[PDB]
Amino acid sequence: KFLKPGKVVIVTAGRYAGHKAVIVQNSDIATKERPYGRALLAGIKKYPKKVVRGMSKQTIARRSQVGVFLRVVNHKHFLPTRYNVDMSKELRGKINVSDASKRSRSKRLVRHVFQARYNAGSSMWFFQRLRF
Amino acid sequence: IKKAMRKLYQVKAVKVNTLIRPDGLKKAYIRLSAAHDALDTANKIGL
Amino acid sequence: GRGAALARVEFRHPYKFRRVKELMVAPEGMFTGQSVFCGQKAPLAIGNVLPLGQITEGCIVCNVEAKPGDRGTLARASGDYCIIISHNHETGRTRLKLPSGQKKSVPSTSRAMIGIISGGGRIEKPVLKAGNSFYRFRGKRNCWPKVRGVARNPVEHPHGGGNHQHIGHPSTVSRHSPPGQKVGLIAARRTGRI
Amino acid sequence: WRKMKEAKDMGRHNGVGRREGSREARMPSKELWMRRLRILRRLLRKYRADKKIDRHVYRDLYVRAKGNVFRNKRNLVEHIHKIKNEKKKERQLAE
Amino acid sequence: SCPRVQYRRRMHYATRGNRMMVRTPGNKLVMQKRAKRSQGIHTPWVLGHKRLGGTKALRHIDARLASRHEKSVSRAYGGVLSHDQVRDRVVRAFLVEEQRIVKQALKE
Amino acid sequence: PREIKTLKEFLAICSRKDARCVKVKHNPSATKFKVRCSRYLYTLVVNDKKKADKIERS
Amino acid sequence: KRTVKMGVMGRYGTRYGANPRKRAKKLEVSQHAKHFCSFCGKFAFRRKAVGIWRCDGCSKTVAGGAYTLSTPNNSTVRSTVRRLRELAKI
RNA sequence: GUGGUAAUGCGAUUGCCAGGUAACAAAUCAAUCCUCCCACGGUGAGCUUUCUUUCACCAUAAUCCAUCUCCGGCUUUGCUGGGGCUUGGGCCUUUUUACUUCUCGCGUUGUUCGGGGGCUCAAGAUUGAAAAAUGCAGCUCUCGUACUGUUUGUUGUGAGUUCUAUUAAAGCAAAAACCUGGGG
RNA sequence: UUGCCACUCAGAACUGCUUACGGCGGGGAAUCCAACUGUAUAAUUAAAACAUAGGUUUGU
RNA sequence: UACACGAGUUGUUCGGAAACUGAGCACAACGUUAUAUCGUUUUGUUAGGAAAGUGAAGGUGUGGGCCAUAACUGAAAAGGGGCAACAGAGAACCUGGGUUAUAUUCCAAAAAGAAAUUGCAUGUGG
Ligand SMILES: [Mg+2]
Ligand SMILES: [Mg+2]
Ligand SMILES: [Mg+2]
Ligand SMILES: [Mg+2]
Ligand SMILES: [Mg+2]
Ligand SMILES: [Mg+2]
Ligand SMILES: [Mg+2]
Ligand SMILES: [Mg+2]
Repeated sequence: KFLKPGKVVIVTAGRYAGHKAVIVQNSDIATKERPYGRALLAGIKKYPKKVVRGMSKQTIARRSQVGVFLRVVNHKHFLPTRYNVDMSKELRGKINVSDASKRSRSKRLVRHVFQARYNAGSSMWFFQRLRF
Repeated sequence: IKKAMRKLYQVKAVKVNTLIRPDGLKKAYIRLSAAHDALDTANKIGL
Repeated sequence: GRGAALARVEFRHPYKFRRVKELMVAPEGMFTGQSVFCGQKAPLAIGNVLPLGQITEGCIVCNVEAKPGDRGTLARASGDYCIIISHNHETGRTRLKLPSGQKKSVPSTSRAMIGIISGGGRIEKPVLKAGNSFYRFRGKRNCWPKVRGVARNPVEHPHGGGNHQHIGHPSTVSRHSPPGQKVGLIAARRTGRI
Repeated sequence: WRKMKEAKDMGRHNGVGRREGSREARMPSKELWMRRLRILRRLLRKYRADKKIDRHVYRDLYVRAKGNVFRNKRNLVEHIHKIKNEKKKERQLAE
Repeated sequence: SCPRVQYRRRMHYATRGNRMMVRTPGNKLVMQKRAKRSQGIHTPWVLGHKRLGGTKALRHIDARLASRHEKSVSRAYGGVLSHDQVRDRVVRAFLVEEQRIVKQALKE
Repeated sequence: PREIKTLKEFLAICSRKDARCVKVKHNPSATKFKVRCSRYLYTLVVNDKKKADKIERS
Repeated sequence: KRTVKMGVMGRYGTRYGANPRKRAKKLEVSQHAKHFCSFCGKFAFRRKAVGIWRCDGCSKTVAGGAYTLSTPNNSTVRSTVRRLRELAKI
């Protein structure tokens, strides 16, 4: 209703304190390792720096990357917003599981998506920097 | 004073403590690197 | 050495990239984090510095400035303020009433805060002791205590002297009198208790 | 000195004519309250572990530690015994 | 045998800077300076002057050489701002651009 | 001064190039290995017959 | 009920006369009195300096009033502003 | 650069801007410190017609290392994490307080937060290194010669730490260097 | 539920000084002057003088 | 503590300066003055044109570029310098001991030891 998967938020109150990040899997109540609302989400540690439009070269690749983290952040540490990314909560929202040995390869696909979805014109907002 | 020692008395100097005495004259104590015996220079320098 | 609170207001430097910091006298009510506007099209909330000929008439303005640019002179001690009386848009000059009754005319492009200067009602709490007057002037200049010139010797003051402490000649001295003589009631035009 | 220090811990202390400073200067007034009030609080925090209700039978009385109505640690414990009983007697006569 | 002591250094004044009294392994009781323990890293005085957590109160010498992660958390505005003054600064950095681009653009 | 909590790292940092001296120590309840590097002295205190072993060669 | 007639001014005793003590007592009792902050809601303003009031519970410093929070001519000024804003806009 | 829902952890850099430290009058109050006392136990010398034990000594520097294991598991081959010392703080997470409750401090007050775990913070202890060959010192004997002891607990007062009350028409310096961050 | 680490006060008798280091306000009644703490004629004047708070005035 | 002779003061770390600012000072400039040794002068000077800190193309050993120092330019950058604190700020060292008199100053190699620290260097870690 508010925290649907595929909806972008701002990861308040953490190492990534002002970053924009999309929910890919929310939760309600876990037993002992998450008494809190458990919206797993992937988001940006490395924003693609502004396209210089000058020396259009591999430096445009070295300065348009998207580094991605996956964390199951409590709900009182988000800030939901109006937007979405529609990053396949039913197609990609399940091949990105969080168990060990997955955060190795599962992380590199939601990264592998932001690679192309920024190189293509989709949001042009989610990939800015929240200036504060 | 170290350079001068080595240039005058071909011995090494480690610690050169100085002091301007109450005569306007600057004394100098000079450790001789423990490898040049001092008692073999005062006998050479003729002290 | 001042009864009025000084509010540190920061603005952005319009030209460089800094944040220039401005020290202003604080109109009463102005609190930390109020987002003060000081320009032409500024709103007229209690603390803004919208221009004087653009403030509505009959309003209440402190920290008004006489010349257009001198950065605030008039109505600037604690609790003091001016009331705008008249605008003369043909002349372009506003007549505001200074916090002394003496109402003057200033140009309608001067700036002025909106409100009363902070620290109002300072002068009503009596001092009750010479020591609270000591600490008042130790932030202010060095004029305390005031020895009465009639208690001085007739070398150091025109009043001093005599076997009795009396002012020998009338205290009201001329406007034109030389300095060192212009002591007492200077050019007193109305004298004594009313 | 230890002849007096031996004869001044169990008895034979100063007397009406040995005192030379006011009692609030010999045995301070502000510290016979202080300690005697640490004790009435070091005892009521002891009695939030497993003792009586500790919400309105602690702070109904936490301000009576600082109201000079209990004049000793012992003087405190009968007052909570006078109330703990009808705190379990009113809980007994209930039908 | 109750020895008294000296100000060992050349300053023999009891300013809040010296504040020196320790027993010695030679039992030659003699007194040494302290460091003036500085208050630690704080938020700005304007923003509720408070000590920052995760930061130390190192002096000019300890601070000039110790690692950088002894004086700043890994957030944004870490070591200048506390989590209180970050989380409120991120919603105000976003609830404003939200109330802007809907209300600065309502003119078709 | 640091106290090497190792038999490998010690025998590494003890067999280094500085090695101003290695003062063999005997004290009650232990046996202590003072290597004197140029800027520290690294100790390895031990409670075992391993003292006399690494004493002959080190 | 200590000090039945002259209160805060008990600091002085016989000195300074009755009416200067009484005129200064009205203003000494208010600068130490906590005031209300239309911000936090609860009474929290102390008087960290003349014409300066701070609210620990609110963490914000209002300026104004030497021995009270709002001089009762600012009480009129504060309205005339919006009086001459709102009615002078609508 | 990478981890913990989060407090925040960890790893090896050159110009602007923004902060911070430097940087703060005195108070009252609780542990280290040191001083002194007492109970200790140990050493030396004193008193002795008597009467008895009096007095002395018993020390641990800067700078460091890590909280030993309670426990996983009482050491299989030892994991899931090598966390812990406490009391003052500031917070974090998770469940609550509205019948006025409650949390307070010696004290003028906090909530509109109440418990369970965590994250740090500065005092401060602790083991370990320094560090005992040092040092104080007695000794069995004869500057040589050796070794036998290398002890902490209690109180009280104090200086700083603790809590940026009170007089304030008194509100109780500034700056470099340094530090962190935003942009890089 | 009676175990171990506190010198403060209170009372009792007992006895003996009505004789006991040191340190430690004489008090009351008034009149006058200045309200007060304060300052001040270093080397004869500490006051009732100055200051002072308060009150008023004048200029601006 | 006289007279005579002889000696005696040891520092990477202590104090000071190099290197902070305060009350304040006032060189310059500028003004004024017959005249200055006068006045202004950091809450920032001056009718007022008050400065290499960086980044660079090109130059250079050599199989025309691998790579490297350097020259001499000159990138924005407002607010001239400069003093003034042996109690403010700041400040990298602690014990043990062997002078007739110095020691947080001296001790030499089982440094009597143990540290911290600045500069430049070689090199193991990426
Ligand atoms: Mg005359
Ligand atoms: Mg005359
Ligand atoms: Mg501070
Ligand atoms: Mg400060
Ligand atoms: Mg105590
Ligand atoms: Mg500064
Ligand atoms: Mg002589
Ligand atoms: Mg001149």
